[PDB]
Amino acid sequence: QRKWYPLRP
Amino acid sequence: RTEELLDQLSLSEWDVVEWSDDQAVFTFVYDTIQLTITFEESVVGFPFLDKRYRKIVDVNFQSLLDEDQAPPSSLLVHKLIFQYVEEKESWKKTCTTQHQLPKMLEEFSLVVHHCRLLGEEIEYLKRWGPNYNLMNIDINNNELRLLFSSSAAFAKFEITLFLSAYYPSVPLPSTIQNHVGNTSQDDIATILSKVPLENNYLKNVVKQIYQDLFQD
Ligand SMILES: [Cl-]
Repeated sequence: QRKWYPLRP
Repeated sequence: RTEELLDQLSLSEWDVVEWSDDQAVFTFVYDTIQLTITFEESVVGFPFLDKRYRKIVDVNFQSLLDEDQAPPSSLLVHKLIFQYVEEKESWKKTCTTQHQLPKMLEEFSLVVHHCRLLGEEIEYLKRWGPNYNLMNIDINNNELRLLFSSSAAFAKFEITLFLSAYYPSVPLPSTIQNHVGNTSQDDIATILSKVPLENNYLKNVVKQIYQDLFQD
C-alpha cells in the first residue's frame, strides 16, 4: 500500500 | 484475505536486496524499513568462508518512511516496530555471525508481521468505524483513542488503549473517559477479556463493544 507507506525523496 | 491468512502461517516479511562480500541488505514493510548487515573484512570471498564463523561487524536498522506524508497508522507501525528493535538492541549482542542471521530475521519478521497488520486494522476501523459507532480514532504515541457515540443507545465515551510491539497477544491496558451514559472501567475490562489475543484483536474488540453496548 504505497499510499500508506510513502518513501522519502 | 482467507487466502493470505493461510499465507501468514509461513511468514514472508522481507526482500533480500544485497549479498556482498561487504554486506547483506534486507527491506521490510514495502521497503520503508531497511536492515543493513555488515560483515568483517576478509582476504577471501564469502564463498570460501564458513557461515558459522563469518563475523558480523554491524547490524543497522533504518526507517525510510516519509514521516510528513505518512498517515498516523503507518507512523504507529514504525513506532512500535522500532521500539522492539530498541528492546533487542538491534540483536547486536546475540546475532554475531552469519550463521545466526536467519533466526534473527525470524524473530524480527514476527513483530514486523503483527505490527504491520495492526496498521491494517486501524485503516479499516478508519473507514468502517461508524458501523460500529466508532466515530473517531486518535493515535498519539502508543495510545489509541477510540470515540464511541450513539444518541440512540444514549452512550458516548472515549476508550484509550495502550499498544505495544507485542500485539496482539498481550492484554491491552485501557481507560475510559465517559461523556454520555455510565459505562464503567469494569464494563470495559469485561468486554476486552472476552476477546482472544490473536489477530484482529482491535477489530474484534471494537465489534465486541458495538454488540455489548450499541446493540442492546
Ligand atoms: Cl575479497
